[PDB]
Amino acid sequence: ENQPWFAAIYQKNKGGSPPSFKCGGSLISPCWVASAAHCFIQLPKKENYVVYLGQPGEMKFEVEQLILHEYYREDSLAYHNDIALLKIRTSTGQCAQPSRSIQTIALPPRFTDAPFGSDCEITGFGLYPKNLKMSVVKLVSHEQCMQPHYYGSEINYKMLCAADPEWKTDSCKGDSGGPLICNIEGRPTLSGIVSWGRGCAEKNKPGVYTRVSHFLDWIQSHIG
Ligand code: NI
Repeated sequence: ENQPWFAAIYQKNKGGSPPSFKCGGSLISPCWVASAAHCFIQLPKKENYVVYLGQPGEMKFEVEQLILHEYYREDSLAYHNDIALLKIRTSTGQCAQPSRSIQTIALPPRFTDAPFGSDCEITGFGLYPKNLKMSVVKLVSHEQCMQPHYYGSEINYKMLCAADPEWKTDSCKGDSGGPLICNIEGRPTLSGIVSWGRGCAEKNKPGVYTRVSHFLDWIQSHIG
Protein backbone atom coordinates (compact mmCIF):
# COMPACT_ATOMS: atom_id res chain seq x y z
CA GLU A 1 0.00 0.00 0.00
CA ASN A 2 1.23 3.44 1.08
CA GLN A 3 4.31 3.02 3.16
CA PRO A 4 6.25 6.29 3.68
CA TRP A 5 8.43 5.53 0.63
CA PHE A 6 5.63 5.17 -1.94
CA ALA A 7 5.42 7.86 -4.61
CA ALA A 8 2.29 8.32 -6.73
CA ILE A 9 3.24 9.65 -10.16
CA TYR A 10 0.44 11.39 -12.05
CA GLN A 11 0.26 12.60 -15.62
CA LYS A 12 -0.93 16.18 -16.03
CA ASN A 13 -4.09 15.88 -18.13
CA LYS A 14 -5.00 18.33 -20.90
CA GLY A 15 -7.72 20.95 -20.50
CA GLY A 16 -9.35 21.38 -17.11
CA SER A 17 -9.71 17.74 -16.13
CA PRO A 18 -7.60 16.36 -13.29
CA PRO A 19 -4.25 14.65 -13.78
CA SER A 20 -4.62 10.87 -14.10
CA PHE A 21 -2.73 8.20 -12.16
CA LYS A 22 0.18 6.89 -14.25
CA CYS A 23 2.68 4.56 -12.55
CA GLY A 24 4.13 4.17 -9.06
CA GLY A 25 7.59 4.75 -7.65
CA SER A 26 9.78 4.65 -4.55
CA LEU A 27 11.45 7.53 -2.72
CA ILE A 28 15.11 6.48 -2.75
CA SER A 29 16.39 9.95 -1.87
CA PRO A 30 14.96 13.14 -0.31
CA CYS A 31 15.26 14.67 -3.79
CA TRP A 32 14.93 11.49 -5.88
CA VAL A 33 12.15 9.04 -6.77
CA ALA A 34 12.81 5.84 -8.75
CA SER A 35 10.19 4.41 -11.13
CA ALA A 36 9.64 2.60 -14.43
CA ALA A 37 11.03 4.23 -17.58
CA HIS A 38 8.34 2.69 -19.80
CA CYS A 39 5.75 4.95 -18.14
CA PHE A 40 7.40 8.01 -19.64
CA ILE A 41 8.94 6.88 -22.93
CA GLN A 42 5.89 8.12 -24.85
CA LEU A 43 5.89 11.54 -23.16
CA PRO A 44 9.57 12.05 -22.17
CA LYS A 45 9.23 15.65 -20.93
CA LYS A 46 9.34 16.76 -17.29
CA GLU A 47 6.37 19.12 -17.28
CA ASN A 48 3.69 16.49 -17.93
CA TYR A 49 4.08 14.79 -14.56
CA VAL A 50 3.48 15.48 -10.87
CA VAL A 51 4.43 13.10 -8.07
CA TYR A 52 2.65 12.85 -4.74
CA LEU A 53 4.10 11.78 -1.40
CA GLY A 54 2.75 11.09 2.06
CA GLN A 55 -0.74 9.96 2.96
CA PRO A 56 -3.06 13.64 -3.67
CA GLY A 57 -1.29 13.33 -0.38
CA GLU A 58 0.61 15.20 2.27
CA MET A 59 3.14 16.56 -0.23
CA LYS A 60 3.05 17.69 -3.87
CA PHE A 61 6.13 17.66 -6.08
CA GLU A 62 6.79 18.70 -9.64
CA VAL A 63 9.68 16.95 -11.37
CA GLU A 64 12.63 19.29 -11.91
CA GLN A 65 14.36 16.54 -13.91
CA LEU A 66 13.21 13.35 -15.66
CA ILE A 67 15.96 10.81 -16.29
CA LEU A 68 15.22 7.76 -18.43
CA HIS A 69 17.93 5.10 -18.70
CA GLU A 70 19.89 5.73 -21.91
CA TYR A 71 19.86 2.03 -22.78
CA TYR A 72 16.11 1.63 -22.31
CA ARG A 73 14.58 -0.55 -25.00
CA GLU A 74 11.29 -2.37 -25.49
CA ASP A 75 11.50 -5.55 -27.50
CA SER A 76 8.30 -7.50 -28.14
CA LEU A 77 8.87 -9.60 -25.00
CA ALA A 78 9.74 -7.32 -22.06
CA TYR A 79 11.08 -3.96 -20.91
CA HIS A 80 14.88 -3.92 -20.72
CA ASN A 81 16.70 -1.35 -18.59
CA ASP A 82 13.25 -0.26 -17.45
CA ILE A 83 14.31 2.31 -14.87
CA ALA A 84 13.79 6.06 -14.50
CA LEU A 85 14.85 8.74 -12.03
CA LEU A 86 12.67 11.67 -10.99
CA LYS A 87 14.25 14.66 -9.28
CA ILE A 88 11.35 16.09 -7.29
CA ARG A 89 10.81 19.63 -5.99
CA THR A 90 8.06 21.79 -4.48
CA SER A 91 6.80 25.23 -5.49
CA THR A 92 8.77 26.63 -2.55
CA GLY A 93 11.99 25.08 -3.89
CA GLN A 94 12.35 22.44 -1.19
CA CYS A 95 12.84 18.67 -1.59
CA ALA A 96 10.93 16.00 0.35
CA GLN A 97 11.38 16.39 4.10
CA PRO A 98 11.52 13.23 6.32
CA SER A 99 8.65 12.37 8.69
CA ARG A 100 6.63 9.39 9.97
CA SER A 101 4.62 9.45 6.77
CA ILE A 102 7.41 10.21 4.30
CA GLN A 103 10.59 8.12 4.50
CA THR A 104 13.20 6.92 2.04
CA ILE A 105 13.47 3.22 1.28
CA ALA A 106 16.87 1.54 1.19
CA LEU A 107 18.61 0.67 -2.07
CA PRO A 108 19.97 -2.84 -2.62
CA PRO A 109 23.36 -3.42 -1.04
CA ARG A 110 26.04 -3.91 -3.64
CA PHE A 111 26.73 -7.26 -2.00
CA THR A 112 25.05 -9.37 0.67
CA ASP A 113 24.91 -13.02 1.73
CA ALA A 114 21.38 -13.51 0.39
CA PRO A 115 21.01 -11.20 -2.66
CA PHE A 116 17.45 -12.34 -3.43
CA GLY A 117 16.14 -11.30 -0.01
CA SER A 118 13.09 -12.42 1.94
CA ASP A 119 9.31 -11.89 1.75
CA CYS A 120 9.46 -10.04 -1.58
CA GLU A 121 6.30 -8.15 -2.53
CA ILE A 122 5.19 -6.56 -5.80
CA THR A 123 2.87 -3.59 -6.20
CA GLY A 124 0.00 -3.75 -8.69
CA PHE A 125 -3.71 -4.07 -9.40
CA GLY A 126 -6.14 -6.96 -9.24
CA LEU A 127 -6.89 2.52 -12.40
CA TYR A 128 -6.62 4.69 -9.31
CA PRO A 129 -4.36 4.79 -6.27
CA LYS A 130 -5.58 2.30 -3.60
CA ASN A 131 -6.71 -0.53 -5.91
CA LEU A 132 -3.09 -1.40 -5.37
CA LYS A 133 -2.33 -4.70 -3.75
CA MET A 134 1.07 -5.78 -2.56
CA SER A 135 1.35 -9.43 -3.53
CA VAL A 136 4.02 -11.63 -1.96
CA VAL A 137 6.24 -13.11 -4.67
CA LYS A 138 9.19 -15.43 -5.21
CA LEU A 139 12.18 -13.95 -7.02
CA VAL A 140 14.05 -16.64 -8.93
CA SER A 141 17.16 -17.07 -11.02
CA HIS A 142 16.87 -17.50 -14.80
CA GLU A 143 17.41 -21.28 -14.38
CA GLN A 144 14.25 -21.84 -12.39
CA CYS A 145 12.29 -19.86 -15.07
CA MET A 146 11.30 -21.61 -18.34
CA GLN A 147 11.19 -24.78 -16.35
CA PRO A 148 10.20 -24.46 -12.77
CA HIS A 149 8.70 -27.95 -13.11
CA TYR A 150 12.27 -29.27 -12.98
CA TYR A 151 13.04 -27.56 -9.67
CA GLY A 152 10.02 -27.99 -7.43
CA SER A 153 6.32 -28.34 -6.72
CA GLU A 154 3.94 -25.63 -7.87
CA ILE A 155 2.76 -23.13 -5.26
CA ASN A 156 0.26 -20.28 -5.51
CA TYR A 157 2.93 -17.58 -5.61
CA LYS A 158 4.18 -15.82 -8.72
CA MET A 159 7.78 -16.34 -9.79
CA LEU A 160 9.78 -13.43 -11.21
CA CYS A 161 13.05 -13.34 -13.13
CA ALA A 162 15.54 -10.50 -13.51
CA ALA A 163 15.19 -8.89 -16.94
CA ASP A 164 17.73 -10.19 -19.45
CA PRO A 165 17.75 -9.96 -23.29
CA GLU A 166 19.67 -13.25 -23.68
CA TRP A 167 17.09 -15.35 -21.84
CA LYS A 168 13.58 -15.22 -23.28
CA THR A 169 11.28 -13.75 -20.67
CA ASP A 170 7.68 -13.43 -21.85
CA SER A 171 6.16 -11.13 -19.25
CA CYS A 172 3.22 -8.75 -19.43
CA LYS A 173 4.11 -5.33 -20.81
CA GLY A 174 1.56 -3.13 -19.11
CA ASP A 175 1.16 0.59 -19.65
CA SER A 176 1.85 1.21 -15.97
CA GLY A 177 4.48 0.13 -13.45
CA GLY A 178 5.75 0.21 -9.88
CA PRO A 179 8.25 -0.92 -7.20
CA LEU A 180 9.21 -4.44 -6.13
CA ILE A 181 10.17 -4.53 -2.45
CA CYS A 182 12.24 -7.16 -0.64
CA ASN A 183 13.60 -7.53 2.89
CA ILE A 184 17.37 -7.45 2.53
CA GLU A 185 19.28 -7.73 5.80
CA GLY A 186 16.04 -7.13 7.70
CA ARG A 187 15.13 -3.87 5.98
CA PRO A 188 12.62 -3.05 3.20
CA THR A 189 14.53 -2.50 -0.02
CA LEU A 190 13.73 -1.31 -3.53
CA SER A 191 14.78 -4.56 -5.18
CA GLY A 192 12.91 -4.44 -8.48
CA ILE A 193 10.85 -2.54 -11.04
CA VAL A 194 7.69 -4.26 -12.29
CA SER A 195 4.98 -3.28 -14.76
CA TRP A 196 1.26 -2.81 -14.07
CA GLY A 197 -1.41 -3.96 -16.52
CA ARG A 198 -3.28 -7.06 -17.69
CA GLY A 199 -1.50 -10.34 -17.03
CA CYS A 200 0.62 -8.67 -14.35
CA ALA A 201 -1.22 -10.09 -11.31
CA GLU A 202 -1.41 -13.70 -12.59
CA LYS A 203 0.37 -16.59 -10.68
CA ASN A 204 0.92 -19.58 -13.12
CA LYS A 205 3.23 -18.05 -15.74
CA PRO A 206 6.44 -16.45 -14.48
CA GLY A 207 7.06 -12.73 -14.82
CA VAL A 208 9.95 -10.30 -15.11
CA TYR A 209 11.26 -7.41 -13.04
CA THR A 210 14.00 -4.88 -13.71
CA ARG A 211 16.56 -5.66 -11.02
CA VAL A 212 17.55 -2.45 -9.23
CA SER A 213 20.80 -3.94 -7.90
CA HIS A 214 22.16 -4.02 -11.46
CA PHE A 215 21.83 -0.24 -11.77
CA LEU A 216 23.36 0.97 -8.49
CA ASP A 217 26.33 2.69 -10.15
CA TRP A 218 24.03 4.38 -12.66
CA ILE A 219 21.68 5.49 -9.91
CA GLN A 220 24.44 6.87 -7.73
CA SER A 221 26.01 8.49 -10.80
CA HIS A 222 22.90 10.71 -10.85
CA ILE A 223 22.18 11.09 -7.12
CA GLY A 224 25.50 11.74 -5.37
NI1 NI B 1 22.72 -10.45 -9.89
